[PDB]
Amino acid sequence: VHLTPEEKSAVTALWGKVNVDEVGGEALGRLLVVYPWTQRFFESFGDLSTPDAVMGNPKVKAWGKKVLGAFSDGLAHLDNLKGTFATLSELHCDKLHVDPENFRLLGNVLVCVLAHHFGKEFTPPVQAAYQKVVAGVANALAHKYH
Amino acid sequence: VHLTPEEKSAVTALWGKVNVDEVGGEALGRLLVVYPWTQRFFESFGDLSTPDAVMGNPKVKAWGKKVLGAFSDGLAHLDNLKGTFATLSELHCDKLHVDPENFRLLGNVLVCVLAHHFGKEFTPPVQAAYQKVVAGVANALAHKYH
Amino acid sequence: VLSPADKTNVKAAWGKVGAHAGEYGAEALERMFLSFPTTKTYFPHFDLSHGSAQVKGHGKKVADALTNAVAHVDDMPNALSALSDLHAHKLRVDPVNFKLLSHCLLVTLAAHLPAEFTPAVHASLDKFLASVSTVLTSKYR
Amino acid sequence: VLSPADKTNVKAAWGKVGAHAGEYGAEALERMFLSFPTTKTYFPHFDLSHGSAQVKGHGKKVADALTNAVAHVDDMPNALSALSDLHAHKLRVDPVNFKLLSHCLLVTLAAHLPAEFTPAVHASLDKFLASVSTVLTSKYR
Ligand code: HEM
Ligand code: HEM
Ligand code: HEM
Ligand code: HEM
Repeated sequence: VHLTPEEKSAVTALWGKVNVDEVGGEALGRLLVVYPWTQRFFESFGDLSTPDAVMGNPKVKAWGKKVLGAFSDGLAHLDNLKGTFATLSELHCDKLHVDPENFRLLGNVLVCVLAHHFGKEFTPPVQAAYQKVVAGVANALAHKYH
Repeated sequence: VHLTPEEKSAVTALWGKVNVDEVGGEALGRLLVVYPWTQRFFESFGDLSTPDAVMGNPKVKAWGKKVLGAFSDGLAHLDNLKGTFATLSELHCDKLHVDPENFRLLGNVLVCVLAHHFGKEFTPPVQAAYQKVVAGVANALAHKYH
Repeated sequence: VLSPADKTNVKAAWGKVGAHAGEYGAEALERMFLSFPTTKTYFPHFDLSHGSAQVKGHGKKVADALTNAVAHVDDMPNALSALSDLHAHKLRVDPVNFKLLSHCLLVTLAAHLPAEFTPAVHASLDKFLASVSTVLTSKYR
Repeated sequence: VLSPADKTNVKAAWGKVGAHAGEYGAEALERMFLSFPTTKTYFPHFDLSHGSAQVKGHGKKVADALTNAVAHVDDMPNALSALSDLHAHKLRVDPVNFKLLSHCLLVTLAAHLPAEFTPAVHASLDKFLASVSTVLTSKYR
């Protein structure tokens, strides 16, 4: 993954404005709502019976915050996503056996969430830089499969 | 991609029996027949109007032979598919803009062709070793996208 | 399979687009070209730069096809049949690409309709665009 | 969309399976488990080793569902509706996985029916399994 300086600038500027207590939970919740087979991995997370139940579920919010934390770490190490995501790759691939297509899906849901929250500020070139980032993270998280 | 010694053995033993003048053309032709949008990239290849026309098309056979040649090279360098496929990656990604999903599809068509030709000898563990190989090649060929 | 709730949700969100329909269609295409550059090669006769009259005009066509699908959501295979033939037979559009445009359409809607883009409506819109895509990729031969 | 030729091709190839139907279904599952190990986690109550009575029994069920689809190929959404609910609502099978089993079914057919697995019939079978998969993944909510 290769962001140009203008794309790194676009990415880091927007990210500074992100609420790290909320956005990750919003993405994970939306993943569970939009792509319901993903709920297969979150049996122990409690009530996921309605969209409101999912979005309000404190465990969804907590783990969403952990996901966003890993994205934040990825942003700090764009040139070594593979090492950054090594243990998470062992977890999601070797332990959980999550199909790696879902890493791409969560990346895109995160993109939709950023668009929703930032509106016109989430311009087409800003989106393009973020797509490079979420593809980079998905690919790194899938390394144990490759 | 990590083949165990038993899987390398399974792979190389079968490959020694493959007709390198025919199998690649059979795979490429079948790709064009089974997944017809792929014909988009082969406009200059002439008559592709029927399955017989595709399978008998001398250019399909010739380029199929080049594809198989690249697989043969990949088999010889399983520990460096990325370097092995670097220039082909520039070609298929940067020049041709082929979506990398099609590399996975051609890999699987090749698998079906090997099953067709070898029958019961293409056992489920032999198939599993070949899936590791065609995933490895697809991933390497897509490196310029990653 | 679109539920009654999905149909209501899509019609409602689409309702809020109004005069902006073609504009948002053009924006989705621009987002797709910038984010997923492989898709550019389908349009060698278009200049794809920002503000392109050709992309603006095409955006309106894409929007119109989507509103056709909304308006005839229970009979989409029939409504989009001609478009399906075009994209498969003539244009040979790789099926992966429909997922890319569908995503960029969702992103465009989220960037313009914050009140409407709830998680439920997000799911409804995604199912709808997947259904449209399924029809548009149903005619490979 | 399955053409008349596709329907004929699938019925004909499937015709040659005969008593072997369940066996080939079990073989396809075994190929899927070995080649795509993520799919194993859907069957924690099965022993998946070679010669497994549970995999053999399940193979017969999978084969039966496929023959149901062949026999009612023009009404597949209805014929497979119950199976669709099961795989989406109860089992939560990831849609990517249908492509994996479909591929392993093609590989099994190619390994057993060399005269029938022509390029045309290969295409027909692939379209048919994709149609079956489309139905089996149509009920996520
Ligand atoms: C960009 C993609 C993803 C990222 C960055 C990510 C990140 C994380 C992080 C940081 C954790 C906490 C790990 C820990 O406790 O040390 C986690 C746990 C988990 N993730 Fe993800 N995740 C991603 C995608 C997914 C998807 C798509 C699924 C399933 C559909 C999934 C399933 C899980 C589960 C089940 C856990 C709990 C693991 C356990 O504690 O046993 N993840 N993930
Ligand atoms: C495993 C996947 C593939 C392998 C190993 C492969 C290998 C090759 C090789 C060795 C050549 C000859 C390059 C040369 O002349 O130096 C070639 C050319 C070409 N390939 Fe592939 N290929 C693969 C997949 C595909 C797919 C899926 C498509 C399109 C659907 C495609 C489109 C082309 C085209 C259009 C050329 C001609 C390039 C030119 O001469 O301008 N390839 N490929
Ligand atoms: C929601 C999905 C899509 C919709 C609703 C849609 C709609 C349309 C419409 C309404 C037209 C004009 C048809 C006519 O003039 O009769 C068109 C043309 C075209 N579409 Fe799409 N499309 C979709 C997806 C795609 C994708 C993913 C691609 C390629 C990446 C694509 C490539 C093209 C091309 C190359 C043309 C011809 C434009 C020209 O040469 O003037 N479409 N599409
Ligand atoms: C062509 C595609 C498929 C067909 C025709 C098919 C068919 C079937 C049938 C007929 C049953 C038994 C249903 C019953 O008892 O009422 C079943 C059960 C089941 N299927 Fe599939 N299936 C397909 C794809 C898949 C895939 C891709 C997966 C997961 C990788 C899967 C996982 C399961 C599981 C976990 C069960 C429950 C078995 C048990 O717990 O006893 N299926 N399927």
